[PDB]
Amino acid sequence: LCPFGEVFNATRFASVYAWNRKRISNCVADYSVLYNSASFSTFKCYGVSPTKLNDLCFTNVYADSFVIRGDEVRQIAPGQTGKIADYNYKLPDDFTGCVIAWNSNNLDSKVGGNYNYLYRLFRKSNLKPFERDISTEIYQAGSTPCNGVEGFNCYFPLQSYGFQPTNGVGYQPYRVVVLSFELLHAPATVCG
Amino acid sequence: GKKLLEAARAGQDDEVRILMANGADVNACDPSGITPLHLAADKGHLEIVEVLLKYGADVNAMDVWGRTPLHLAAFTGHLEIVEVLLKYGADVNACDLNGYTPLHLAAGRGHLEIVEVLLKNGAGVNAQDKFGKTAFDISIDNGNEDLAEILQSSS
Repeated sequence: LCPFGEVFNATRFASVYAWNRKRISNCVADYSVLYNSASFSTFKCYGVSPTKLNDLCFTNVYADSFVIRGDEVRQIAPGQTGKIADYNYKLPDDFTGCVIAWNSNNLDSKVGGNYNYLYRLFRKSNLKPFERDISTEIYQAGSTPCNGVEGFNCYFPLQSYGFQPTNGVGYQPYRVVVLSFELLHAPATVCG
Repeated sequence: GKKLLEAARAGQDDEVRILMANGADVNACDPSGITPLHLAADKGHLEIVEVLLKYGADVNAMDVWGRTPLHLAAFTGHLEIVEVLLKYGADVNACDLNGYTPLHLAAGRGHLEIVEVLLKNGAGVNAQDKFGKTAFDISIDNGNEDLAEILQSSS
């Protein structure tokens, strides 16, 4: 009784650095639609066996969704290091949720490249588990103030991608969604 | 590993030799990809520069930005480190993410002597950056009167 279509069959999506924070409750979720989706190939699901998660139903249905490059989809895994996992998006360890990723090159591709998506490169702090830290301030490598005007080593925050029609499948960006399920001390859970 | 990088920063010539005689990797780098040839060039430790290249230091090493130690030497204003790297076979046409050549870097800070050193090994006078500006175009903006003459003479 909740719109999983508008998060699955949508057309406007966020990026790695600004993944959408969504909370959904008070409905029923058709878990079986994934097993017969006929379009999912990377159902590397975690935390609970696909067959066990069917009957159970709880709160904290936190959902995440963004895009990622092709060959680096494996970096999305709890307790596993990676370029995004170490600098762009931490995964809360012991993650008792489930993830879905698939290839959708038919719509997220244009001639000449798609220079809209970006990702960060460096930071001072560390990626705490389940943290999104959007920022625009530029870090520094020297005491010289790069105050807005262009400079040598003032750590320009993000760099874009290129999604050309001739790009290979392995380099083609895959759409990824993330689901988590656990409980809070408050009783009377809401099923799905 | 970690010892060799910080030793290159501190300018410890003797500490360089003890660790390098231990079989340490000559092309080790930090998470940012900074090889210790970068550190020796940036800090201006001429003695460390000579020692590393003797046993096969990566003269074309690049960081996450693609920076070369020649770029650091050119921008800092180090005289004899630049030439010895060119003697070892340093590349001159490499462009970073911004596309700045080592010739461009000397133009910004007015390092006159570095300009001819790279030019003697074949530095491109008409090189473009990401903005399309040249080292000659750097001179007119920064008000360096003399530096524009050398590039124009070689134009």
